[PDB]
Amino acid sequence: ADEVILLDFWPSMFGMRTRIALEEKNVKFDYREQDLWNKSPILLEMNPVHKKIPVLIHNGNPVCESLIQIEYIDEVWPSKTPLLPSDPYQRAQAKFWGDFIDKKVYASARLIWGAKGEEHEAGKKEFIEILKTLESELGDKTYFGGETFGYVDIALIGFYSWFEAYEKFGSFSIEAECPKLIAWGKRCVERESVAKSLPDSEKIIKFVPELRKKLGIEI
Amino acid sequence: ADEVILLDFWPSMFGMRTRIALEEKNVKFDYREQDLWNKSPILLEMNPVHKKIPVLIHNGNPVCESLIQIEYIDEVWPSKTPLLPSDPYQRAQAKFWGDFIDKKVYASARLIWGAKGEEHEAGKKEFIEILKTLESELGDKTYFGGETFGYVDIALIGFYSWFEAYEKFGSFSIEAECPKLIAWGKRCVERESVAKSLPDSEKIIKFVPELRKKLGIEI
Ligand SMILES: N[C@@H](CCC(=O)N[C@@H](CSSC[C@H](NC(=O)CC[C@H](N)C(=O)O)C(=O)NCC(=O)O)C(=O)NCC(=O)O)C(=O)O
Ligand SMILES: N[C@@H](CCC(=O)N[C@@H](CSSC[C@H](NC(=O)CC[C@H](N)C(=O)O)C(=O)NCC(=O)O)C(=O)NCC(=O)O)C(=O)O
Repeated sequence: ADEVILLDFWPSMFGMRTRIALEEKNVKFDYREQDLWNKSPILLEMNPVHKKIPVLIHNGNPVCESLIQIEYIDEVWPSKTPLLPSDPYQRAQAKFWGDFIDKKVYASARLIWGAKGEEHEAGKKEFIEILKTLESELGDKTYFGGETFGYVDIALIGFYSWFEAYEKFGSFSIEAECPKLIAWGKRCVERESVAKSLPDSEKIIKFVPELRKKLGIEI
Repeated sequence: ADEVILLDFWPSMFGMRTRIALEEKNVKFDYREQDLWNKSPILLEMNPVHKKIPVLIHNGNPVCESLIQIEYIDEVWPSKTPLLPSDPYQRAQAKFWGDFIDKKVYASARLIWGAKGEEHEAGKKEFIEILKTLESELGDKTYFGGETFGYVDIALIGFYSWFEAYEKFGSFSIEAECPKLIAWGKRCVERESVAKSLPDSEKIIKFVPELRKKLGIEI
């Protein structure tokens, strides 16, 4: 009777964030796969402004934007170990890195599998620099959240599911460039929340050609 | 001791947010005008990732990104009413609208004063549609924050200082399109925090031609 619905699209690293946050809080939810090429009434009713997934619907009330949903989850299901720190400065730094990930990672990553030529190579270069900036922030910590798996980890880890695809389509190795970020990603995939929520990496690889066709990309 | 330094640029609607938040809290701060064409060592040290103003420096600790700074300010210093609601759902709605403003308003507004031709006319049209969306959200409420002036009001009000400029350089009338949004803006500029923080609309108009030259825009 506390009802939680998640409107989502399986390979979305953004939706993965809200799957993971929910699993971390042990919240039971109803996952509803959406067709973004034939948008459903419920998606169009719940996110009228942007018409995007994920949408988290809690007792009929929609919360849009994946990072906003992580924070809402953290506040509504509070725990001994919070996803966001209570210290205001440390909270602001977590928000900063979430904002950074939203601004930077996807746009460069998309040029790896979804473009060709000069644009593609410039996208690969920028994507690696962005990862190195994140790897420098992580430093020698277990998680971006320090000893605890937190907001920034959740913000980034959905992208990890696509790393095999980025390596394949960009003919390069992320482990060679960012070994510590790889070690971090392996650690996070050992968590139940993450292992449950991320699709298989090969499934993503298999889907890229179909996805390219659906997005009008000819490669 | 408590030291609050704000690295800023006078006509920035992003920096205006942080000025207004600090004034709502009655905080004593040191405002430090920055030359974005000859960036200072402090700006570069305090915002190494983006190298952008505003930067809020609290006892030597920097906080980057204007909306993040409003939230930090709200958590750190007391006021009669908070800038963000304590209800998680309302808080998430406020975040939603702040994110919407950051994603949409500037990119269209920039085409009004900073472009010519088809691009300019399309920018004016999109800017109007964005304002109408915002005006529908506001509805018949006194503030976006309902009865209390808050986060969303602060997120948008800096752009109000530029409306006379947008109408002049776009040869159009926002009041004709969005009268309730104009009423809102007039109401907010009566708040002492806002009146102290916004430049004179005329000072902005007088600056546009210089600003165009500095940005390499020929009009
Ligand atoms: N900030 C929101 C972002 C949520 C979001 O983007 N949701 C979309 C699906 S997540 S898969 C990544 C996405 N891809 C698409 O949107 C595919 C279709 C789109 N037409 C495209 O060409 O990319 C993406 O990030 N794309 C790039 C871009 O946005 O510039 C979604 O629901 N899309 C529906 C749509 O019609 O676009 C959050 O964090 O929640
Ligand atoms: N999200 C941050 C945004 C803070 C930010 O953009 N700060 C810049 C000053 S605010 S004035 C509007 C700004 N204009 C510029 O950046 C001028 C120079 C720029 N090179 C340009 O041509 O636009 C803006 O919004 N520009 C549009 C854009 O950035 O896409 C700032 O410090 N700029 C420094 C710079 O070198 O760019 C927040 O909310 O705080």
